[PDB]
Amino acid sequence: LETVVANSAFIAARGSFDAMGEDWFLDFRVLGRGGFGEVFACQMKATGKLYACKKLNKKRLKKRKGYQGAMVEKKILAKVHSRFIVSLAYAFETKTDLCLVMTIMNGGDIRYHIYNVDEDNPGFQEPRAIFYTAQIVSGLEHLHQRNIIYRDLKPENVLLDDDGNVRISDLGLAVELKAGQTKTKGYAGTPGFMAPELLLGEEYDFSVDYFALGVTLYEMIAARGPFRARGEKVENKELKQRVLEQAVTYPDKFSPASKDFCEALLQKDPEKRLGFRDGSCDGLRTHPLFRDISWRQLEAGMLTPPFVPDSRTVYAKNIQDVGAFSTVKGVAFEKADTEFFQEFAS
Amino acid sequence: MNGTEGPNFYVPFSNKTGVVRSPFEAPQYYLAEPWQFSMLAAYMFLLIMLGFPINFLTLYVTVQHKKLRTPLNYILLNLAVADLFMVFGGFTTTLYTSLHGYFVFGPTGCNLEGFFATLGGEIALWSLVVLAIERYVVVCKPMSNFRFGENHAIMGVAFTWVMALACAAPPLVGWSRYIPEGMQCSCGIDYYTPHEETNNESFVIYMFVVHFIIPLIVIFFCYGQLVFTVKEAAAQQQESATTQKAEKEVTRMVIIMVIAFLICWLPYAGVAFYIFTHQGSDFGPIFMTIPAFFAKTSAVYNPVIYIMMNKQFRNCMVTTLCCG
Ligand SMILES: NC(=O)c1cn([C@@H]2O[C@H](CO)[C@@H](O)[C@H]2O)c2ncnc(N)c12
Repeated sequence: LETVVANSAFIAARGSFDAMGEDWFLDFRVLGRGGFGEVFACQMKATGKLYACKKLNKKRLKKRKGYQGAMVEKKILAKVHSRFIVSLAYAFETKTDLCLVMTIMNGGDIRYHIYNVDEDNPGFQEPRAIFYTAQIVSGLEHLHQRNIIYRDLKPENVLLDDDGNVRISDLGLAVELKAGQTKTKGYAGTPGFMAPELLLGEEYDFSVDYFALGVTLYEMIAARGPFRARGEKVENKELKQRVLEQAVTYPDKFSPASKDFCEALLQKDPEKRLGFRDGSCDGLRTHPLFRDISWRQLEAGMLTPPFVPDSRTVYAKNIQDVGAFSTVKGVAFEKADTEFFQEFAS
Repeated sequence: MNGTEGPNFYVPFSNKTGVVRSPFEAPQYYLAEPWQFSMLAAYMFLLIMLGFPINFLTLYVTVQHKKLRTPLNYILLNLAVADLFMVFGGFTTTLYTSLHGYFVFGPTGCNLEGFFATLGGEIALWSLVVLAIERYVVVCKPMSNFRFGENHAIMGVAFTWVMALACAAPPLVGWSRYIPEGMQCSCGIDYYTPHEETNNESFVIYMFVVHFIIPLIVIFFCYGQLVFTVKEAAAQQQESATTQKAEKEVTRMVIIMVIAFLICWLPYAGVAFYIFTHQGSDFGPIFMTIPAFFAKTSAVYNPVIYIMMNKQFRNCMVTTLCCG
């Protein structure tokens, strides 16, 4: 009804596209409700190009104390622009939220696509998953070359565009640590998208990213993560136990190469986990799985997976689809909060 | 003119019973009956019973989900408050008075009661106008440098109050007067005469143009545009059966929305206009209670149309009603 009206405004924006302040971008329906604020599609009023506007609400920022995570995402995306990391176009604030306005990935996200392909389709076909995984690896490699440990990687942070090339995003879950100080205790990332090292509050390096990669591929094929089945929605403590102990059942839906790749990563120990051996980023590349991948074509973003999003097919949630998280109960901002908000803006 | 003129009253029933003087304190039985009062009281009871839960829900649902507490919902909260002004200003008073068979709060009471009822209905009126504007601006995209952000939202809300006060405040300063309407157990606006001594004529013209005709034009414009847009959009995105059905349904809804504005304010406008264009009428006094019934019911139907048929609110409401 009204949700269809919101869908109609989205269709209108797409049509225009095919052919600051947030007042300089016409705003459409949300594409998800982040941890902080709305994340809606939007279109430049003066350019006629579509951008996503990840809004991080000031209230919600104060509640979780998510100031560090925001600043990280800004600086990283601002510096790193490729065909596997989304370009950042603007970083401003309003009076209600901080904005990162980034280049479109109109084709929806991999997480959506698990369920959008068809619910009676048990995840992606093996070649299609392999292609996306390879593209994620090149993106991880680029981060590692700048000495960035990303920690939490997950399907919803791997976005599809309409060219059938994927890019990572949400780089606020990262920490930048140069080689020779990568190791250091810490807990970071969202549970069930974390590696053993992180949960135990132990030293970590690039290894954790390869664990996440494994989780991602497993989820692409089986339509479920390793740490939850489809009847599991268990609390954090049990989820932590799954990550730490389990090497799950590996479907025969997998190719032998893909099966083997999953087996290696979801087996505990970084030394026995592909990639990290001496800390290689090309340790992944030796697996028979990548016999179907050419490195030159990978680096140029020319890999074509089965199913490529159309520009006359809409990918996005309805505008009123929200998650809802703490906003003020009579609570007024500190000076410090305001100072972070101005500092972020540029 | 066909009623009874007085220097502080205008009974829309002819003087011939000799008790048509001062309907403020005169028992009304020379233009009404006890059974009609029971029906009046029944109707007012209904309007409270439906209106109060409906408006409470609008406020309530936003509080249970954090994300609903956002600028674009402000106008909806305003609508619910406006409606509650109609409940406590209009409905409750009229229910009390009707059972005595006349208005018992006196001339001063009449000015108060009439003010709160008018104020209520006018904030409601202008909410509906602003809502149509906002929908037109956001979806059809005709204007630049407008958004429904926090500052804009607040301005929008404030505007409905200002326009409402601009109508409700004049009869208190002798630019018009509040005097019993209907069965004379509710107080309405004097518009039955162009009585210069209280300055009725200019006020009636002002009301008809600014508070009916202007709204009517805006409502037709906005909603016409909206239907155009939604039809066009559906044509440009034919691949979902749901979306095509929805487009037809939305168009139907929009007709209902326009009609709902008409029902509420057209009776008052119609009656007022007719007496002005041609002196005298064959309108009764029970006839004048008919416009009030239609107007008052908008406290029920406006949130039903504009709240209930949106997905998020539905889910939340269902959850709470089915244990929550
Ligand atoms: N932060 C980003 O780079 C983006 C986030 N979303 C959507 O917003 C949702 C998060 O609320 C995601 O799951 C996507 O659907 C995006 N959608 C399109 N392009 C983008 N660059 C993003």
